[PDB]
Amino acid sequence: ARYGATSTNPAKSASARGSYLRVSFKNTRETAQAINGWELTKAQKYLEQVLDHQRAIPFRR
Amino acid sequence: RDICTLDNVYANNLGMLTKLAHVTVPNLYQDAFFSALFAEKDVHFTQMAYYSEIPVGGLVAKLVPKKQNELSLKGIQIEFLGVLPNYRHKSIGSKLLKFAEDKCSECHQHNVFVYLPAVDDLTKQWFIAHGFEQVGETVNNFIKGVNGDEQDAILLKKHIS
Amino acid sequence: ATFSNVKPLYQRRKSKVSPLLEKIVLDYLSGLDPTQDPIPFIWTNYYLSQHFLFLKDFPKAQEYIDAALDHTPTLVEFYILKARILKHLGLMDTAAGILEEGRQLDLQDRFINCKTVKYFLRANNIDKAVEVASLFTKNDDSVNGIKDLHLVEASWFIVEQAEAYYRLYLD
RNA sequence: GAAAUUGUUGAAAGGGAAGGGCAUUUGAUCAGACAUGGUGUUUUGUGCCCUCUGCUCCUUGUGGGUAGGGGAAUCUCGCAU
Repeated sequence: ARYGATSTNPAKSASARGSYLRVSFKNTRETAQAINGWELTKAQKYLEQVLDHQRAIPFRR
Repeated sequence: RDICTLDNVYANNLGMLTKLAHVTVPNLYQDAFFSALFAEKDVHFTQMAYYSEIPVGGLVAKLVPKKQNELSLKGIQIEFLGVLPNYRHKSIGSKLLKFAEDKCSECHQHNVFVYLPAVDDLTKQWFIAHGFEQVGETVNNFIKGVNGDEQDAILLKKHIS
Repeated sequence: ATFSNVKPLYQRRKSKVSPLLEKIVLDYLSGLDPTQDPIPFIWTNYYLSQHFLFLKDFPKAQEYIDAALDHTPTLVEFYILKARILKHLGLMDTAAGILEEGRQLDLQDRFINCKTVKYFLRANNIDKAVEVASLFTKNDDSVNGIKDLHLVEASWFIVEQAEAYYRLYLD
């Protein structure tokens, strides 16, 4: 199990899992790179505007 | 029981011990010397002599286990011996010296040395009357005061059987 | 508690009983000795200081308490009486200083700590009083012990601190 | 439980390739070096340093293992120093 390369205190860092998901690698990786760098209270509100067609998710690679 | 009792000096009442140095021999000790006694590498022995449930005597000594880099004085070093002038002529100092000799004998030692001022004759005769021996004469510049006063000191030794 | 043993009587008698008591105490002290009987000597000095403090006397009481401190400076009651005399003479800061110095001699009693905190609150000194009180209190989710003092259901501390706040606001 | 392979962190790079030979600036990384071997002097704690020498076993020549003391200003015979 475990995770990846972390650089913080694991004592106060919560995380989940939920394996076996039939989605899409190109979409999951892109939305993970897009949601990274923002706060939780902002990420919970940014996802509500995607279904309303206001701020789309661009692509990089 | 007897009116003269003995007690082990704790830390909470340690502030009382520092007061003794201010009502016995002023201009000799400081505050860090008493604060570093129970600050959690020399062995320190503390004793408080009560007279009718009243703190009247204090004894603070240090044990020196070294003998390689020392001439001949390994034993209990009687540092602080505070006895109020109003609480004398009642074998209080005798009981303190007996307790010191007992603690010296229990620590596998057979020598007790003490330092005394050179400008005091009554205390010198009182300590000699118990059974001490003077080591040589005086020591040039040994006692350091609070403001910066310096004077000579004498050494009194005793062999414990 | 010798003075306490004659505390209510002094509230009902005066010029008829107190002179005889003072004469008896003086006659008993004139036959004592500062070395043979030190305990009766210091207790007689304390009783005389209490009796003179009750009779609106202050210089002689200070002289007696100073003689008692010079004879045996290992009693908290002497420092408490000195602080009380200095408070009655309008010297709150000096009384607080002497009582803190005496309390630092033995840090295990809570009554002396409460008295010191109260006298510091009466001396327009609130920060130092709180810092002194924040010792025996439970320190968990707070930097001091104000929450602990409020959880142990206090009253006198709050009353004495609010009076100091009111005095500082009126100044 | 290794590989092509995508994912995050950390470092480099860029004007139609990257990769490499001879050599190097820069970043990251790394053992070796005897900066620990000895001579001889000053030092103390001290031991098998003077010593009360004991208990126990092979046999000369000067006898092997086991432990509590008196002074440490003799001695560098020993380790740190």
